[PDB]
Amino acid sequence: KPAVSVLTMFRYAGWLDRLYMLVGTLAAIIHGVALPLMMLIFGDMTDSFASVGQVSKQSTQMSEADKRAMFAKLEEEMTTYAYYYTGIGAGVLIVAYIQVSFWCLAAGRQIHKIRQKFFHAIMNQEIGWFDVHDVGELNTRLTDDVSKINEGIGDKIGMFFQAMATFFGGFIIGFTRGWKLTLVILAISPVLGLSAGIWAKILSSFTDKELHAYAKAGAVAEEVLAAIRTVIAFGGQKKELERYNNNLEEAKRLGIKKAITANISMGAAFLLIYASYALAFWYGTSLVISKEYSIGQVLTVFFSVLIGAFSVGQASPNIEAFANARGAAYEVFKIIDNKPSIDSFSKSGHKPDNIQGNLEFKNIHFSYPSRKEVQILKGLNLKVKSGQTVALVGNSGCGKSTTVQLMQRLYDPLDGMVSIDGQDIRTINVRYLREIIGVVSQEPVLFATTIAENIRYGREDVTMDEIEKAVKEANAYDFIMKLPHQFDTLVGERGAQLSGGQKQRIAIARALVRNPKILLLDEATSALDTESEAVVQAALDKAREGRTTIVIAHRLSTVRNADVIAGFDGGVIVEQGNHDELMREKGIYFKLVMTQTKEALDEDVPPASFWRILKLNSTEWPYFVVGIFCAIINGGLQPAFSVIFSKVVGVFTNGGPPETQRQNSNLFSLLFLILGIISFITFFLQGFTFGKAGEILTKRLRYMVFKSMLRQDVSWFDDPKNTTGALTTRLANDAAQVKGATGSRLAVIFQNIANLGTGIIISLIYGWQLTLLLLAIVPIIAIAGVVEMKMLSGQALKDKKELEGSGKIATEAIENFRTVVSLTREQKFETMYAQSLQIPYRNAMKKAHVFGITFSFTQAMMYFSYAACFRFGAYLVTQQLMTFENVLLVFSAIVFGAMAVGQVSSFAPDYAKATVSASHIIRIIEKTPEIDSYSTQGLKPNMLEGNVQFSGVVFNYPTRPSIPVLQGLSLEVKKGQTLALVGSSGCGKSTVVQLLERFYDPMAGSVFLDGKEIKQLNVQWLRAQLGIVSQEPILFDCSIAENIAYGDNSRVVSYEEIVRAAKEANIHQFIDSLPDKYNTRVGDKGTQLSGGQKQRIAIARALVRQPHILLLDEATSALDTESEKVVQEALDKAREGRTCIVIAHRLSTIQNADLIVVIQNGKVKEHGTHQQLLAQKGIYFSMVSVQA
Ligand SMILES: CC(C)[C@H]1NC(=O)c2c[se]c(n2)[C@@H](C(C)C)NC(=O)c2c[se]c(n2)[C@@H](C(C)C)NC(=O)c2c[se]c1n2
Repeated sequence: KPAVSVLTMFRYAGWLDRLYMLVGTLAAIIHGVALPLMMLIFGDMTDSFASVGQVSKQSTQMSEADKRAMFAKLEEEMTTYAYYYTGIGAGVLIVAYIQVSFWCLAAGRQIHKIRQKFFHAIMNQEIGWFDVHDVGELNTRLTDDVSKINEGIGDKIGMFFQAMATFFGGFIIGFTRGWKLTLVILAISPVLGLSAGIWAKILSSFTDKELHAYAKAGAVAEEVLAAIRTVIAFGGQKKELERYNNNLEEAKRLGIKKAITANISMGAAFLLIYASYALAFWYGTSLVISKEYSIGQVLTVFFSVLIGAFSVGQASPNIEAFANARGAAYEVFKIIDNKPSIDSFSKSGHKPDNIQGNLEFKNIHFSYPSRKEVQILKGLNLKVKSGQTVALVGNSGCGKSTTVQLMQRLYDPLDGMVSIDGQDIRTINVRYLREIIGVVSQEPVLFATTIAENIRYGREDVTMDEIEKAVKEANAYDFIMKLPHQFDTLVGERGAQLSGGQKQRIAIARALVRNPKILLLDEATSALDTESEAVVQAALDKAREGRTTIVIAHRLSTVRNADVIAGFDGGVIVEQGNHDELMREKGIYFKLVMTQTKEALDEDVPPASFWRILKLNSTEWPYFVVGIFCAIINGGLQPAFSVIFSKVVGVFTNGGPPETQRQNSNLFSLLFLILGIISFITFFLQGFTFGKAGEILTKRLRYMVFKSMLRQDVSWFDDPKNTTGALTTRLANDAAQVKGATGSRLAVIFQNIANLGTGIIISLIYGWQLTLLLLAIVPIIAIAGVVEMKMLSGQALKDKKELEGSGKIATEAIENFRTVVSLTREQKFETMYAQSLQIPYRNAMKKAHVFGITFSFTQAMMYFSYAACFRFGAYLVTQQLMTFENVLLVFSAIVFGAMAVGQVSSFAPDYAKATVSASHIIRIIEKTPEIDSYSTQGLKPNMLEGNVQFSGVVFNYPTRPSIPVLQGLSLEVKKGQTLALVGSSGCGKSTVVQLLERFYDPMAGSVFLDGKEIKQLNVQWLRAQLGIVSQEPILFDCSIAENIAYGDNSRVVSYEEIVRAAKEANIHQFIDSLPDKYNTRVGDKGTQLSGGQKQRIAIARALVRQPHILLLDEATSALDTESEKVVQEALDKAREGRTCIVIAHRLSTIQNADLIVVIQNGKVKEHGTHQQLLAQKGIYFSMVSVQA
């Protein structure tokens, strides 16, 4: 993974930028050391109560002389301590504000220049750059990687400096207040980073082991869902459900262990930090009895050091974000500092005023940049006279268009030069070159705007009248005037789709507006019907007037009208001259003449479900029974801590017998380690309870889910929201993550309710007014912590949604770069981009201010809470209300308990994502279809007749109830006789075949099989005797024997049936010939096969079940040569003794059908045999008159 040097990355910072960064950092530093200072002052705070405990404990000394020496003293000390606390907080809001605000600000101002110059840089690149690069990922880079470099030069490093300042502040205050104790805790430190480092490796080892564990089930997942039509059709749903399941109980069982080890990692962590508490206090409290360190000093150094330690942990992601931001900056700066071979942005060449129009190509050697290994043009020589129209032909290779591509100077020749007049094409400016060179591509292209605007892109300073005149010059003024909104009619990608002819003509106009003296036409008529081709070529011929025109077309019809015809054989131009010369010399030209004669949309729709998801995991009560109790223990573990902590310093603040200062000390210290042991117990237990639970739940769930998917109708997979990828992804992620809402959430809610629950009881007994103040302050800060992540993500989305206005412009400007570059106007697109950017950049100032005041609002009262609680608490302890130890206890319980619930909320997966990803699962499983293939109901007679009779039956697709497909068409087919379907196109060609297979339910009307209605029969048994062959047959990545045997399920197929079904489909010859026999895998993972052979296998497939009904629907549209003959020959011998329904567009193998049905609109307007309908001179006579 690459990265830019740090200095190079802030290259686009300036005066004010460097200023903002420096001031910001300076604020970050002082914000950082604020917390350790708060710790020192905390120690200096406890050291004062320590003196008022011991005196008032032992016996009695002075009743009237204590209120003056103690009560009046502590008020006088807390009146200054309050100033210290509140002071530091009041400063903190300011310094935090400057920090976040300024960093965010400067960052934004840099990014703004970065994205723009990135866009400009992409545009500056020549097409040779676009050839070797993927425009798809480049387009995404402009949004994702610039956003990625935005994060990591802003708030993140502000919080990095703050974090490091908290580190050094903590260690400095530590060493300044305490020498020994700091070295103690730091001596404990290297066993934590050694532990967090090995346990991270263990969890990451099984994590990458899961990816390629379940992938063996995802393979048979995507394979099924992709081939689903043939699956339901061949009813292999059972064998496929099983085949899927057999790869589940080997991939998540691997995950059980990982869940376990993860929990053990967390447990070990708590064990070791609790151990550090035990040891640290065991040393410090024994250090205060020898009256070396005070009690408050122990706290000062312990807190400051621990805080400075965790500061790095909270500095780690902030420096990681800076890191990978440099990695992104590498790609972007690369493009910006890159000046291409052709610029193409500033004039450096001449601008001829003649301007003539004489073309010349002298000794052109050129090969494409993508493949330097294959040379294209070798000594290309070709001159073109003024106004003379020259055509290119020969069917050599890309060379043709390459010449055209060389002409607008897209590429530059390897050897030789392309000269216009007496000057080379490189000795002239490139902008001006392409302004005087028009071009019409093989595929037209229009930008999402108005026709008028699409024209403007050819020339900006054109009046409406000029636009009109130009439109007329392209024979486009007719249909455009017919458009509803005239010239303001929308076009392009989204809105008002046009025909290829119209779209192309508009482009002819666009080019014509430039008034070029040279006109290039690369397959302009190509990919167009014979009717539009007339008008298009008509405009073109009138556009070749007064202009020097080179033209390449696949159709030699419009070629003979040129002045010079040039032929291409290999890399050189061999035959050149008039039409008659090339006809007379019988060249390549003559030979050709004779040879040619959804992510958001998904998550939005489901409502629900409040805690019903748990009912899914409910199948295993015990794991949860142990889990909940364990969770309550691990939860009550935290309140215990804050109690025992308050008891450590309590015995050194409330005095008492000095002889009992040690006896107590060592008790509590050791007890902490005890509190550690049980903490490693709970997590070891939890990882066996919930950990297993959600995993079993996962496996099981997927099974159910997958089964559910196979139950659905075919109408559900046609639904635009359910694709094989989205379904397999739904299966791979949301099915696993459901566990989040089951065990883990119970664990969290119980650890929380135990912690804050029991903890609030304790703090309520040890304090009335103080606890009531704390249960007031803490929730208020907690609400702020929510609002913090509300206005953060909230205005994070608002910024992106106003950034799509740019994203569109960029995207359109990139995917059609090769187009715009020929119309120049790249700078016009840049200007559009900036005009789109000017609005969210203006909202970056207010943005920074907002992040500022929000962050500072949260951060400010985080110290004011200390100030309030300790002031009020001091007010308590000083007066008759007791005591200090109780103040510290209440504080610790409620506050650090409240932080504890934060950590517990952060552990488990996100409940929101869990629930929404669960709802899809519960809806998918509980989804009852119209057509059920699992039902064990149905007739199943003894009659092997098979008569198909559609009566009435009007149908329309559920996906799109617009222009119904079947308007109640009717027909009938008897046994043996085969039907034929003829029409303009599909619908309802395929629809009928699909209805017999029962893929849909017609709104009104019925379809009868034999004497019974279809809906009365068994769904599966109906498809048990229905054979089906689509246009593009698919096989399974298993094997051939299984593929053939896949036709008939719920039975042992064996060698006999397969060889018998192979020999009659005429595929047996191809099997022994290619090593080895039947064991081969198809396809893509094994030996590839041509469509012919694969389809033959697909026939031998449908033939195994001995179907009395074959459904043939546009079987072979892509089969050529003598491969289509043997296929249909193999078909003909299996069409006897079976009812068949054939659909073809060939119209040459329908002449021998028994019945031929001409379906038009939504009904049958012609029926009978071939010659019968032929003598009818209806629509069948006009449809068969195109066979010449
Ligand atoms: C250190 C920071 C990560 C962070 N710790 C936690 O957010 C946390 C989440 Se569970 C937990 N801590 C447990 C647990 C670690 C045993 N410890 C306590 O409940 C506890 C009772 Se007294 C006390 N801490 C003192 C300390 C210094 C004795 N801590 C602080 O003044 C302090 C200010 Se921020 C912060 N700590």
